Amino acid sequence: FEGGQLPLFRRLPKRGFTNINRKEYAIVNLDQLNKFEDGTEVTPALLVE
Amino acid sequence: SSTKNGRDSESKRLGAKRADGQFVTGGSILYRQRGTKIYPGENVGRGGDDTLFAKIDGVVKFERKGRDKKQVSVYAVA
Amino acid sequence: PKMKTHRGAAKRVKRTASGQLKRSRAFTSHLFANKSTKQKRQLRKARLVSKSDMKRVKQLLAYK
RNA sequence: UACAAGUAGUCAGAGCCCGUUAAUGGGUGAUGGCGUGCCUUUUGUAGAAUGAACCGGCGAGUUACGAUUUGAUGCAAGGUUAAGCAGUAAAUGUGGAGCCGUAGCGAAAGCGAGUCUGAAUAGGGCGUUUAGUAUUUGGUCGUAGACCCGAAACCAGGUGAU
RNA sequence: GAGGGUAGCGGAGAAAUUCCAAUCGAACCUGGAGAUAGCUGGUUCUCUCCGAAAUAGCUUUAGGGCUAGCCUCAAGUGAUGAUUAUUGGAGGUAGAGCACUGUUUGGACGAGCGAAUUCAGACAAACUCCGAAUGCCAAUUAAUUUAACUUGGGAGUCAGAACAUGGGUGAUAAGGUCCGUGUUCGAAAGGGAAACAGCCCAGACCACCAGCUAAGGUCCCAAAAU
RNA sequence: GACAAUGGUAGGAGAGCGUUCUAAGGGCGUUGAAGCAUGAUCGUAAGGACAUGUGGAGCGCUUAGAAGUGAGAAUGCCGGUGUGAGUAGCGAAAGACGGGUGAGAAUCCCGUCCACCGAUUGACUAAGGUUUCCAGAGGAAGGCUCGUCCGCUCUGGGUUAGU
RNA sequence: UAGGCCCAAGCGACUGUUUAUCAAAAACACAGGUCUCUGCUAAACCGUAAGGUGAUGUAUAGGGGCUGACGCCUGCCCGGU
RNA sequence: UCCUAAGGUAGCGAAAUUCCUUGUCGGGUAAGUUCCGACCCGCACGAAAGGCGUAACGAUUUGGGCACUGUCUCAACGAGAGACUCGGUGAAAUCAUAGUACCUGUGAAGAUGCAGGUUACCCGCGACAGGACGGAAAGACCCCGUGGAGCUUUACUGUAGCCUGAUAUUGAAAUUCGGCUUUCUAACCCGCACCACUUAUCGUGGUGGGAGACAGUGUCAGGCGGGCAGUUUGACUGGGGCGGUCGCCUCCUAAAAGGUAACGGAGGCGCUCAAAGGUUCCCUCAGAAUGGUUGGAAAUCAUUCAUAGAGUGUAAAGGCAUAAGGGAGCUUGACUGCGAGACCUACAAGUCGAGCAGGGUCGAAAGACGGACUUAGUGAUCCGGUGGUUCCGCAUG
Repeated sequence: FEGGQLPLFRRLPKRGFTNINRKEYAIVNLDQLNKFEDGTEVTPALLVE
Repeated sequence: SSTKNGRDSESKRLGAKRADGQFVTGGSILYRQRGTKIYPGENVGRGGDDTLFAKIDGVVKFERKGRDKKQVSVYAVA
Repeated sequence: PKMKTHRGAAKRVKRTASGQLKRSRAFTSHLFANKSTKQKRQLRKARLVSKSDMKRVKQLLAYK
């Protein structure tokens, strides 16, 4: 906006903060594991490959 | 010279928000008023400010509360 | 070059799953003796940015 | 063409002079009807509101990097390269750091097809569509002078008492 | 007369904002620099379909913006749209009336009695014992018709005018000014009103030396009845 | 075939004309290319051909690609040419005649008369200008007219210090 | 070739200066008056450093403000600045 | 008699000053808003931004006389230069194209070009100036722009300079209570003298005098500071200025749904209540007449009529006698987490709400209670303060 009345992002308050030590995990579902044959070992070294 | 008038207030929007014989839900506003101009009938309540709302689902009927008196009712039709 | 992001807007909204924006409420900073109990209970629930305002500030938050 | 009141044309039309990209042809015009230039700006202009003497040349939405949307094409729970190396300043191989999507909710710890609020999914909010991704034609926006021409002014460094 | 000095955030002035190279309320040249301009002007080829607005809110705002209304293109849902015919309903305008609050005319009523009581006759946007014609909301009801709604790309508009009608203001003045409701112009050529945007009739795809009509007309200009 | 629709400012959407360059394919041209002029020709529009004159060496056609791609207006910029119009003016002032030169004479040379300044229109010199000074030739341009003339053109010359 | 004169009034005493190019005046200046600062590396001013003017002067001398020949004079108020 | 620091002295006065005003009287002229002399009722003279006078002076401003005259009654004639005809040479402003009449109308409201009528054969030359809203100058007057520049001040924020204190350069001795004051010389200073570099006192060095831990200079702090610099100084408005207004609530205008303007017509609000809230019981007003120690037959005693004319905390409207009006008992629901649906609406906001769960008050019970008969009593964000908390907290606690 320019001039005029107060902008929308000026009449609303700020909310929350952010965490420096935030951890994010890569999620793998059960259905995605059907590719590997039964009776085999699954390792993070194998899911990436 | 000058003047001493010119002030006013924003117009409040009262009246009948529902028509006679119209299906309404369980919280619809039927009438907005100051004081009592239309009395609550069956399945009709009253608010803080004098307003009429339905309690159940059905048609809206405006009836006669004797002489020079009025009421609105809601009947559980279908 | 690269388009810049409104830093003030990034401190007030968050993007939902369907691309909408989740905002907070106003009129809650002080002067709480001049408001009814029902008013203050219902001012603690978050809202969504309206479609009219969305058409105006969509370019401001493009990397968010 | 020297009795005539004209935005100068158009429609109708005798008379006179010629003969074509050969077609129900060309040049001129005694008379009759209709008819107050063009552009800009305005509620409204023949306007006595602005602009142009005339002719010729030059004279104004473009490019780079990002965002979104539409169409085309390749692959598909996957899609795809960057800098660098080789190669003709060459269009092609290598290069998987990286980026988007496949899962959301919460200020956060955190939980997870379910999360937050809440004593209590008791109710309510946002999710469970769980098909995208790389390039490119067109439309629009942002950062750069950003469609073009036009100030009264400000700052810095110098030149002047013929 | 000749040779010299004082330089612009500065000099000189027996003082006028006077002079400093025909220029001075702050000299000239070159750079920042294509300064900024919510302001005037200009913006180059041709055809087909559709087609506005001059409004509300906010605004250091009033000849500028933003959101909403109205226009256009594409993809979606599928009677949800408009007009009539029959019932139901909310809402006190025109008119009328004096039962309330106020105004007022003339007679009986001593407590001065045209109003402390009574009988007749009048007035009112901020009076009502009463109360239309229209307009408005619905039915899940019947004939006719063709539109409505949602999500996305792109806009323009925020100076309006006249006429008819209900009002305020003015002076029952204005081609005056501000509101409600329609038509036209705006953005509409053709015919009538002598000429004359808004009045009356009527909405131009192109061509013809064909016919019937509207508004207004038929003695001559000038087509039609002396 | 049958029906229905097609006035339009701001503005939205679609199909097209023309100019310059590039790739590929295929053509024309000294028995005459582009450009220029005329014509009574063709398509719904922007526009496309053919013939004849001039011209003297390059240029179209088809499909794609790219853009410094289209002009009547901005008191627009540059060049050319009109109207005012044979109109205003030709910058203080006294000339007349005879003889020559000459293609050409009111305006050039020679002689006579008249006229004007004379505390200056006379004689020197400082600043400033830099060859405008002299002789012999010339008449395009300069001279607010003419010119055989010139502070104008050509060719040659000219400034001498112990005070 | 070579002064027109006279009688009254307002302003400024006078001789002088000023808006080159629409104002020459009652406007500025002026001799005189008054107040105030300055004891000398003086006060005042430029540069705000050196170095200079004042001044190669010394309170009968310098800078600044206001009035403006000459004659008669110049009253009251120290709350406010 | 009131107030103040005291209330204008001497002089002058329809004045370079007097709106009313051409004030009143006298003089001057046949006739005098101008001129001179007096009066004082000085809108609004006044004593060094001086008062009252004054010989001489002035291309200064005013009023009246003599002489003179073409300044006029009232114009006429003559000379020269331009103008006019011929020969030579030869521009400019302006310009949409032009075969360019008048009257009455019409029109963006003042026509060569539009309607009706009336006049007028084609082309030149010398003259005049009514129109072509005639030609040069993008109106300096008025208004607008969140445009410039110069100037002022007790507008705001700064600053050049100036004043004051602490500290370093900065030493050495003594007095009553970490210091004040008084002495001394080596630091430092002298546009103070003599000597040398040097025929120069600019400079440097040396020798004598003066002042002296003072002054001058560096860093930090307080005060004065239009001398100077950068900016601000609102909008609506029957042009602008002046006056008035700006947010909220209740009526009329407003055309019986909702909405609807004007510097149109009327009023309020920026609170209050600890019971003036909730629940359970009980009750019905104002006014009029009559009677008795007569104050308004209405200051209280008593009777009758009396559907509202009374009350409802505060303006108005809509309501309320099933009371929402008056009285009494108990009590704190003027609670916590929510909330299907709906009204209004550009957004941000605003309004009502049945029901679910956790504590409860009153009532025998069904039930009522999330402030007051309803509608005004209110201000986004940023920043800061206080109380609580499974939250985070930059290698680790």
